[PDB]
Amino acid sequence: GARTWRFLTFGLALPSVALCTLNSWLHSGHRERPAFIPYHHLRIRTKPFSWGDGNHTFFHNPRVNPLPTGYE
Amino acid sequence: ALAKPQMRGLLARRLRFHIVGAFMVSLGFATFYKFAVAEKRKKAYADFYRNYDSMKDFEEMRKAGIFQSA
Amino acid sequence: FENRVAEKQKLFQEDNGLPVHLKGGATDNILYRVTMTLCLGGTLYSLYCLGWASF
Amino acid sequence: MAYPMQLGFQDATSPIMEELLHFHDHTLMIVFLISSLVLYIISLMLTTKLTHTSTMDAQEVETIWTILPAIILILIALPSLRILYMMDEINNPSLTVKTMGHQWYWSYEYTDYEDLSFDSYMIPTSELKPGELRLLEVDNRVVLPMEMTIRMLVSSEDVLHSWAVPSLGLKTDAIPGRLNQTTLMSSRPGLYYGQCSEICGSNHSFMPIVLELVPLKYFEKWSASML
Amino acid sequence: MFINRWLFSTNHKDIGTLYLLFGAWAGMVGTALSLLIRAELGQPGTLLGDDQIYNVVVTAHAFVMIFFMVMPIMIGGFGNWLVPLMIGAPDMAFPRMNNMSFWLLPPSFLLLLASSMVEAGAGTGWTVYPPLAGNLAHAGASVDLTIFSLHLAGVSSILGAINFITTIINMKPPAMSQYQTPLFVWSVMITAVLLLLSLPVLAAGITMLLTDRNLNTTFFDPAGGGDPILYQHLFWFFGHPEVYILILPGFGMISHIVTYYSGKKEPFGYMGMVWAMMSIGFLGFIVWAHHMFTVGMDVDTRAYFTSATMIIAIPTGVKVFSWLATLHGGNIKWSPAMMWALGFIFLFTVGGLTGIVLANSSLDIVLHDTYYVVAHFHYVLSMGAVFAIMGGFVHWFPLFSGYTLNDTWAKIHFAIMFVGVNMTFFPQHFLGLSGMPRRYSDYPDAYTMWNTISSMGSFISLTAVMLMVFIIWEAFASKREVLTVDLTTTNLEWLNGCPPPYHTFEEPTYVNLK
Amino acid sequence: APDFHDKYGNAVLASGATFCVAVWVYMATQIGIEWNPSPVGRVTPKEWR
Amino acid sequence: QTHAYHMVNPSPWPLTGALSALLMTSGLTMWFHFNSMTLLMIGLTTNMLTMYQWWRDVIRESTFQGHHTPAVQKGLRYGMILFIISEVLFFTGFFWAFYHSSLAPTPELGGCWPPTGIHPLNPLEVPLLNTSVLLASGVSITWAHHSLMEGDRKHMLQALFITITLGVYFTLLQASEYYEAPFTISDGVYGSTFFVATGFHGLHVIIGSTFLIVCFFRQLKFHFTSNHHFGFEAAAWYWHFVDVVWLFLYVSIY
Amino acid sequence: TDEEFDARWVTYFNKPDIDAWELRKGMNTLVGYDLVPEPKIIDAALRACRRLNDFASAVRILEVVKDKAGPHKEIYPYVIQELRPTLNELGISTPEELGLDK
Amino acid sequence: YQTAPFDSRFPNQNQTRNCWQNYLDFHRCEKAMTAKGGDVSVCEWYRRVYKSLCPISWVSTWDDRRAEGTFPGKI
Amino acid sequence: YEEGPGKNIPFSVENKWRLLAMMTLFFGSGFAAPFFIVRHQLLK
Amino acid sequence: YALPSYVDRRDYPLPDVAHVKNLSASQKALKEKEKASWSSLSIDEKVELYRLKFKESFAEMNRSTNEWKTVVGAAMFFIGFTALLLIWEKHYVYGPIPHTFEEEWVAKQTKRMLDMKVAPIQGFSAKWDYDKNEWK
Amino acid sequence: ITAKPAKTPTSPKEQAIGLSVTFLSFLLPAGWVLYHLDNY
Amino acid sequence: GGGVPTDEEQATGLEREVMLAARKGQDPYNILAPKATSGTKEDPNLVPSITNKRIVGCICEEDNSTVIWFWLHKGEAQRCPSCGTHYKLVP
Ligand code: HEA
Ligand code: HEA
Ligand SMILES: CCCCCCCCCCOCCO[C@H]1O[C@H](CO)[C@@H](O)[C@H](O)[C@@H]1O
Ligand SMILES: CCCCCCCCCCOCCO[C@H]1O[C@H](CO)[C@@H](O)[C@H](O)[C@@H]1O
Ligand SMILES: CCCCCCCCCCOCCO[C@H]1O[C@H](CO)[C@@H](O)[C@H](O)[C@@H]1O
Ligand code: CUA
Ligand SMILES: [O-][O-]
Ligand SMILES: [Cu+2]
Ligand SMILES: [Mg+2]
Ligand code: NA
Ligand code: NA
Ligand SMILES: [Zn+2]
Repeated sequence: GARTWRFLTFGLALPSVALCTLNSWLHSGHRERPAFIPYHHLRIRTKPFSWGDGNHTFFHNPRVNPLPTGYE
Repeated sequence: ALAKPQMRGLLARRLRFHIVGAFMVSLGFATFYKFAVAEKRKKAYADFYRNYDSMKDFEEMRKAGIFQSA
Repeated sequence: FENRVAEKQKLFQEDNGLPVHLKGGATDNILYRVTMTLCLGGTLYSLYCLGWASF
Repeated sequence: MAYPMQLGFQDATSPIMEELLHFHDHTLMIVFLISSLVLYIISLMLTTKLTHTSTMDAQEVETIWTILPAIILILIALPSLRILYMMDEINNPSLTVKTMGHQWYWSYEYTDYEDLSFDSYMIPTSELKPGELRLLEVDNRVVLPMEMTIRMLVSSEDVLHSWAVPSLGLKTDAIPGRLNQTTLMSSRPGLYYGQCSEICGSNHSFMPIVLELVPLKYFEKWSASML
Repeated sequence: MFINRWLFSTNHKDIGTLYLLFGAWAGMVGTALSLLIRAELGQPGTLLGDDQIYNVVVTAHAFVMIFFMVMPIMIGGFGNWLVPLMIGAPDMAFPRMNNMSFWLLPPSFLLLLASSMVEAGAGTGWTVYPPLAGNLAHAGASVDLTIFSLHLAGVSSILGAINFITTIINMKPPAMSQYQTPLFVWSVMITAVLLLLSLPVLAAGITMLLTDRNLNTTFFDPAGGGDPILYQHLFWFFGHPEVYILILPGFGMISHIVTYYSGKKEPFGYMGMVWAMMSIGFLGFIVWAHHMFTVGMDVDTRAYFTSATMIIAIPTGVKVFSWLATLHGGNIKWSPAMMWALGFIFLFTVGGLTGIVLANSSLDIVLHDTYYVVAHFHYVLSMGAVFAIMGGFVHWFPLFSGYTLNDTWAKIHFAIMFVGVNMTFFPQHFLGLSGMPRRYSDYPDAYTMWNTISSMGSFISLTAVMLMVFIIWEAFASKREVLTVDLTTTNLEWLNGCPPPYHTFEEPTYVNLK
Repeated sequence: APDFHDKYGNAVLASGATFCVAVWVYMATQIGIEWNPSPVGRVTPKEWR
Repeated sequence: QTHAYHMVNPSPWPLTGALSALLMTSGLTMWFHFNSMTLLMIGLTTNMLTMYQWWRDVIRESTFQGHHTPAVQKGLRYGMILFIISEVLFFTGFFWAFYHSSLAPTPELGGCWPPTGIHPLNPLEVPLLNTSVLLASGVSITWAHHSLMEGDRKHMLQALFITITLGVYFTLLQASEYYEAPFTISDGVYGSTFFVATGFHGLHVIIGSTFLIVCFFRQLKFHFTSNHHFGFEAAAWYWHFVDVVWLFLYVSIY
Repeated sequence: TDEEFDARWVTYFNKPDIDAWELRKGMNTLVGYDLVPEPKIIDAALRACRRLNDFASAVRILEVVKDKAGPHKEIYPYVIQELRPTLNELGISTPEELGLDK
Repeated sequence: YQTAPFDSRFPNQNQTRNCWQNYLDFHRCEKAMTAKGGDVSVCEWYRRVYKSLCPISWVSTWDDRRAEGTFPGKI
Repeated sequence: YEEGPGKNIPFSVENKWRLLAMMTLFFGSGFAAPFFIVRHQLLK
Repeated sequence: YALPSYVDRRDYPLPDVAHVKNLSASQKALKEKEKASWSSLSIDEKVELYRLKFKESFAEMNRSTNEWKTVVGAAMFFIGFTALLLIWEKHYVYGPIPHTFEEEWVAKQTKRMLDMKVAPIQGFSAKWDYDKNEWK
Repeated sequence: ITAKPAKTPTSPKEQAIGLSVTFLSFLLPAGWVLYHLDNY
Repeated sequence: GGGVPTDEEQATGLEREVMLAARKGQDPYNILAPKATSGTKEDPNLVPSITNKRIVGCICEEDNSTVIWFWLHKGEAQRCPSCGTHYKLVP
């Protein structure tokens, strides 16, 4: 019944989400900017993107995403 | 007085005989291909190579001017 | 909130010969017109872009 | 090469293509067996005033209509798979040659010892010497030793191509980033022609392959002279 | 009333009629393209220009004939018209969604036309393989427009597949089991299952191609660790089932036509015909890599695909033998539709058998990417799918229109087409065996005689197509209204007259369970 | 009561056949189509080098 | 009529939907090649309008007009199942792409997986939270379904609200994960397979959350009965599909 | 067996109050089989026609006997010979005698 | 040395990995030998095999990348 | 809606010559389209 | 369209309705007479009874036709017409073929093909006699 | 199938016109373009 | 808590007609297959209709795949043209 699934929702499901939330917020912060190496299989540009200046990914994050020529 | 002929199963009887014939004709036709074409081809390759001299074949080609390398 | 389904059943079952997409009333006709006008006008614009792009 | 009004395969130049000619004859005989059976039976069904239109019992034929075709498929698959596996058996070649596909020409590399390579373009029709073959001749042929097992490795530097030589039973796709192998063995000297066999753009029709098969001595001589 | 009727339809018959008109218009475009191919090849040399314009034409030919002529006519046209009638249903399950499956096709066709009008067109082959179809070797909009064309046609067919499967499973009379539905209904259901499973995989693959072209993905690009061969697997995972989708409804119509013109109440071996179509549908998903025997796959893989592909001959043979056994003992009526069906049985067999030749990977080395493949597939398409279309169209035109055709004209049409298609394609076997590659705008001089003859056959086929237009006009011009149709007791689609009223089976059939 | 085919059949058949043959032979032989037939038994080889 | 099926009123929505498809696709083409988004925006707008009116009409036909007899309902069940099956096979293609690349890494990658230079997300960090979030939403929607069947308005609404909140949470978490990731869609086939597969899945989360929201508003307006609520069942089946796809992604692609 | 099949069909046509629907159903069923019906079946069918006052159907029944024989030209003359007493007694003319074979 | 022998690790039509592995082994072998004052000329077997098998442009591109610090193979 | 022969179609068959004109525009436009695109392209 | 109807079909010899539904004066009289001995009916009366029930006889419904002549002849006309299109194409669409089709080029090319022994086992050079320097 | 006589019989002349117009609708536009290829 | 309407309370139009007729063991919208009688002339299958004719399909023998279809008219009972079972229209 509904009572069982409500029990599961408040006893198992939401507490699990709460613990994972707590653990992600605590252990978030900001870690290492990876050192840049201009590997030819990464930062692929075969055609400019259709937004921005053509060279920035859609969720480009200046802190951790280098351009083909390196970090900004 | 006319004698009683067979009146039942005439289509089935025609098929029983003609199916055997279909198989014979179709096997004959396929086997004729095998004979006229495949057996002829086996013999033509075995005969061509039986005493084939690759170097003589080469020299003749060379002499006629066909090669870049010789 | 209150259950007003009975009112909506009476409205949508009114014997006025309207097809279902217009049976809500005047607001339906407006939303229909806007929809069809954007579709047809946009289709015209798309043929325009093709003409331009073809050369 | 092909000749006018030709009906079947180009004559075999390699043992493997000989096998394929026989296997094709064997399979085409079966094609003729079945297609003649069907036309004969069609014709039989359509040539009688006798009738039987009530329901017919279908279970009587269940067996022969599936078992005899199964047996015929076996008769095809057995030699088919024998040839498949024979062709795959361990190759010990004496020579490795690479070819790279390009828009629209082939390059060849013979790098077992020396770094020999060159490009091979189609001879334009306006530049053919008397008696030379329209769309087939190249400037620099692929010179190879006859009567030797040769490993040909095939790739591309741009789009797909496919490296084919019908008379030797060869067709290997030229895929950028991949190195595909085939083996080649000619029973005879001569000139053996193929054509690009994957759609590759403007001049797909116009980037042929010419193998020139000669005794080892002349291959070595040519090798050294093309360095 | 015209806009309401023909643009806002929720009626299975009118939607069927729209599909038949669309498909007949597409067939003219595809015939023009076929003539352009054969005009280029009809004498040695260059007629139109280089391989780019030529393969734009070849690629468009294929897309038009497959996605805009065959599929809309068989599934949209005959499926919509006949399926509801054959199970006594009042319409399709989703009669409004059905109209969108129709209306997606003119825009899909407009996209393809746009692809050929911009830049230098999409000269890729209907397979659209990268890297030729990528953004460096086909820079610009053409390939993208082609992809979008396929997405729309894909959505149209997916939605249509959901509609047909739901209709066929849910809307029969309550006493009727699935094994008391006619064979065309089965063929449509099975085709719909194949579409439902296969088109989403195509959609994924062409979406990857779109992202490689525009979002800097590298699914198919070695530089990023991608692989052009991946695209081939995804394409042919769809593409093999696609050819079964093209032929299955034609199998269904052939069973009906053969039965009817043999004077029979039922096809021979109904259960075997159902089993055979289900077997073919299943086997059609486990054979795709016979399109890839020269790409460099492992030997055991090549053995498996050779073997599995040949197995398809067994259930297919059951259907051929069952059609012959339907003829057996018939009161044979040599109608034009009967002629199409007999030509189908024989010529489809020939095409099937050259497919069995090609199933052999070792031999396929030498046949792959030659005209032998082109000969195989045109026997099963131009002399198979198309013969079933023509048969069905002549047979059911009186049901759909209420008018009869001139049977003598229809027989003349058949005879000319028969000569034309055989003259076009039979010599292509020789061109293939002797080494003529696919997708070539010109050929070495040796290949001239067979190319010449082949082109001459294409012109005869043109004459047949032109004549068919005239024959349809003459029927509508003369207005011979149908009077009696025989064998209605086992052909339910006819029982509401010619044409049937807009609404049929408002009162459903009475069938008891006993 | 004789039908279309009783009246016009033999005429359509004879004329059609005659027209078809005449026009195809003319097309094949009189307008410069190069069929490129086999050289075998037809062409005399000539020096090329 | 003396059958139980639904003869639908003639409708413009099929045509507007088909034209919306034309405008979205020609609009993407104009965006990718001619640097303009106008056509695309008009297509998205007409697509949204068509979806709104078409599904509005299905509610009119069912809740308000009574056309969903058991036989019509049974057909909608089949149609939703079949639609889901087609979506599963769409995703299968991306799984195939992922395995093709990852099980045979090419020399350009360093001949290894993950590729040289790629730092994968740790699946025991935000992706585990994502997993808990969608699993919990599968539990809540099940509570919502049982509450509906038992006739319990308040608990249905509460359960359904929780389910939607969780889908929105997933979407926000995934947007953040996308922003924080040190690799991009342009980081070769690693980036391609990861973002396109998870991206289509995120699209489906959005779609399913939207469908649940429609259900929420319909439940607020008393449309559903304790025995007749197929829009809700269809949204729950779609949501379970969204959950199962995530679980495969989690296990496979991370 | 053949004899049991024959006797059922004779019995069918012999039903004194056989109606017109039943006579037609009988004959139309029978001609679907791979056989020319035995004289005693046709005899019984002809006499049903007489009880049903249907001369035309009697003629038609003789035509369908000839038709079912196909290229086996000895079967019709034979059945006619065997039927002559019934033909004479009921005044049933053959299709040939009526010119209906031209 | 005439050409690269059959290698049972690479028995298939796709020879990509055979070229790759031998290019890697040449450089791995040189590093390990030179580190232990060992005989570096032993590694010549690998150089001969990769030179036979690998396209010139692949060897050239990988060489360039090693010089650049962007070669993705582990050596 | 109109029912019966000539009435269940989106085109009129009232007059056979107007029908001929409509059928000819219909089919002839589809046949002609590829030729006109070839023209279009060669003129670039 | 929903009513039982008439057909002439040799496997349905007794159709669902008579050929003539509505009978004149004398036709009803003839039907009444059919109730008495049939020996008392004339040949004409018997034929008339037959033609009230049935439309065509077996012989008539099974007749041969000359349609095959019209079909074959007309097909051949249309096939002939096609050759006119080909002639038109040859004159107005096609330009010159390549120079490699000139007779001298072919003579040269043929010699070179024999010198390289093109298809020497069966297909081409096999048909040339190298000893006698002629075609076999 | 059986049918009523033609409501609006199409005489041989009328068929010759219909056939000619049909064939010309295909042949003239294509022929025009094919003739003029060189000019393009 | 309650608050969710029932079908009894809120079902409408044809859904409601079907539900109400089912409670009374009636099938005006043909959801169920009609049970056969012995099908003799004395005991024909009674075929309801809202007009003066309805199509019958007769599955003559169970697991026949072929169904025999015909128009049943108002008036004298008619017979399946394959098995002869009797049907009578009740308009
Ligand atoms: C259904 C599919 C189909 C059909 C019918 C055809 C029909 C024809 N095709 Fe084919 N063709 C393909 C699909 C088809 N083709 C595909 C898939 C390819 C490969 C593409 C690639 O390589 O990428 C191809 C490639 C191809 C080539 C090879 C190009 C190359 O490799 O360079 C050639 C060459 O002659 C050719 C010619 C023709 C000709 C002369 C016809 C003629 O037989 C056409 C004649 C006309 C008809 C058969 C009737 C048309 C139908 C109607 C008018 C509808 C009528 C409507 C109603 C009754 C409702 N086609
Ligand atoms: C309607 C379309 C259709 C159909 C139904 C088929 C059916 C079959 N096809 Fe074909 N095919 C195509 C259309 C179709 N094909 C196209 C379009 C391509 C090219 C794609 C491209 O590259 O563009 C192609 C390519 C193609 C290839 C790839 C070749 C290459 O590219 O190198 C192969 C290889 O196995 C193949 C095989 C078969 C087989 C075995 C069948 C079987 O289903 C045939 C089974 C039928 C029979 C065998 C006949 C009936 C049987 C009997 C009478 C019983 C007895 C028979 C035996 C015992 C043998 N087809
Ligand atoms: C079939 C229909 C598919 C619909 C596709 C919709 C895609 C809409 C994308 C809109 O993207 C706009 C560009 O946004 C990108 O570039 C902008 C700078 O130019 C940034 O401000 C944004 O943050 C983002 O990185
Ligand atoms: C719906 C399908 C419609 C199909 C229409 C097909 C007609 C296609 C004509 C395609 O034109 C391609 C462009 O070709 C021209 O430009 C190319 C590139 O510069 C050249 O390589 C060619 O020789 C050609 O001159
Ligand atoms: C479930 C899958 C996730 C999909 C979530 C999509 C909804 C989130 C949309 C947010 O889009 C914006 C990305 O924007 C960020 O980076 C962009 C580029 O540097 C910037 O222009 C923006 O200002 C922003 O900083
Ligand atoms: Cu290179 Cu085709
Ligand atoms: O695909 O055959
Ligand atoms: Cu296939
Ligand atoms: Mg290929
Ligand atoms: Na050409
Ligand atoms: Na429920
Ligand atoms: Zn019955």
